[PDB]
Amino acid sequence: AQSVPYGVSQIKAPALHSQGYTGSNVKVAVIDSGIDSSHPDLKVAGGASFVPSETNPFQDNNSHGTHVAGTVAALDNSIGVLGVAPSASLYAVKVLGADGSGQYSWIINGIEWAIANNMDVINMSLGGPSGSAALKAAVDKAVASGVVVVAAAGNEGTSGSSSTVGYPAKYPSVIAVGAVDSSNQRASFSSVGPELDVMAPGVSICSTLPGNKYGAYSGTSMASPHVAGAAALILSKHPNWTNTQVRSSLENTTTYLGDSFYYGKGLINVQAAAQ
Ligand SMILES: [Ca+2]
Ligand SMILES: [Ca+2]
Repeated sequence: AQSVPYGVSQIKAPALHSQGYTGSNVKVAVIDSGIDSSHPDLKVAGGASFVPSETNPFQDNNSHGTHVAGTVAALDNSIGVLGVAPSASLYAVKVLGADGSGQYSWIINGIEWAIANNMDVINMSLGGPSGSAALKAAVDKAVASGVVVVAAAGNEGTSGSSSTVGYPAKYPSVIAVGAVDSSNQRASFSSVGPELDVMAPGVSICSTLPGNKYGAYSGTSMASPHVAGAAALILSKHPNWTNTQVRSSLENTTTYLGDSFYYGKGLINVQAAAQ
């Protein structure tokens, strides 16, 4: 029996699935710790690894990558869970090792690979407190080339009156995603700031884990894939839409929750976004 995680229903993806919009032929790159391609509920189309000591991108020694992937595209079948865009062409771009960290050059190299291989959407459930001219250059190049770039806002919470949104989420070209729970309330760990763009479910998110398992995790990392998948559904319905049109639609059809410093434009509604 297959279970639909609350987050998928909360952003109204199932509505599009029933109309036949499930993200087919849309290439999504999960820049992360790799994806367990042997998972029964996932179908990885390709990828690459830029982690010198972990050359197989289809082997996830952390579990973060596979979990994020499950939210983006777990298969619509009779087992496990259901992704936001279950027909999406999932790519494993391994830039984080078994411990969950990665050097910025590995991350950047992964972004470059994604651009060169024409990914339609890039998901980055990662980030740090500092940026680099090289980091900004890679994400800005992606967008100029028509790629939709989504990134977790961070899990720094509030801090006086200043932004805690991390990089690359902080760059204007990158969509920054914070997390809310099932009640649409902001998760205390969610980063805040004028850079926040939109919110998506990010608490107790059930998804795939390596070794044919399932578990729930909480983090803006779990929030991000919901919007990456959202963009993919919009593109399956509107293949001619550019990345800036896909973003404006997601940003302009949100359910307003409080102040934008904390909730950005609000929770995404993929049904309304897809028009
Ligand atoms: Ca499934
Ligand atoms: Ca941004």
